Amino acid sequence: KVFGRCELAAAMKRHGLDNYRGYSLGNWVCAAKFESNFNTQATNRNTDGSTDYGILQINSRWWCNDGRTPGSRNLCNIPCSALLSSDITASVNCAKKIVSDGNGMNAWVAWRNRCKGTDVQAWIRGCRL
Ligand SMILES: O=C(O)c1cc(-n2cc(CO)nn2)cc(C(=O)O)n1
Ligand SMILES: O=C(O)c1cc(-n2cc(CO)nn2)cc(C(=O)O)n1
Ligand SMILES: O=C(O)c1cc(-n2cc(CO)nn2)cc(C(=O)O)n1
Ligand SMILES: O=C(O)c1cc(-n2cc(CO)nn2)cc(C(=O)O)n1
Ligand SMILES: [Cl-]
Ligand SMILES: [Cl-]
Ligand SMILES: [Cl-]
Ligand SMILES: [Cl-]
Ligand SMILES: [Cl-]
Ligand SMILES: [Cl-]
Ligand SMILES: [Eu+3]
Ligand SMILES: [Eu+3]
Ligand code: NA
Ligand code: NA
Repeated sequence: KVFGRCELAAAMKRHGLDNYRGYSLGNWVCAAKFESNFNTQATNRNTDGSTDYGILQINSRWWCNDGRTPGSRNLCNIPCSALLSSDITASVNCAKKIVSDGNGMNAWVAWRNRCKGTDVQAWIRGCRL
């Protein structure tokens, strides 16, 4: 599923990501735009042989099982394919664990380089939330 911007903002808010660990909703929407273009089916392979999955590009090296990242962990205790669903519940619940691990949203490279420090509220401007 390719979400619209406000559609995804509403879903993330309903799932409790607005201000989670102090990160306002616009930070999450910005991160998802540049990680996945709001496409739940996005996948990208990393240099180490892990893969990033879903709207927030969650990595199989640490967070989910894909069966092909030998030596990896599965700290969200989920198959990586759950992160590709049109329902973002699994991606949100796993993201909550990632952003709590000590490094905040720096875990997301696109957030660090394209969202951090910017006017992220612009990403939810005009939405009825
Ligand atoms: O493709 C776009 O740029 C786009 C698409 C949508 N979409 C809205 C929906 C709902 O059915 N799907 N895409 C919203 C926006 C926007 O708020 O700027 N922008
Ligand atoms: O209506 C929109 O949501 C929309 C429209 C355009 N359009 C761009 C052009 C060409 O000038 N026409 N609509 C771009 C975007 C976007 O980049 O999010 N979004
Ligand atoms: O917190 C992370 O997972 C993270 C943070 C950084 N950061 C690097 C800097 C400063 O240059 N800030 N976070 C890089 C990486 C990575 O290569 O996977 N990962
Ligand atoms: O006006 C639009 O169509 C629009 C504007 C932005 N904006 C994104 C930013 C952040 O720099 N400001 N407007 C995003 C989108 C979209 O994601 O579809 N769409
Ligand atoms: Cl929308
Ligand atoms: Cl915001
Ligand atoms: Cl594996
Ligand atoms: Cl393969
Ligand atoms: Cl599994
Ligand atoms: Cl933080
Ligand atoms: Eu648009
Ligand atoms: Eu990292
Ligand atoms: Na906000
Ligand atoms: Na699993």
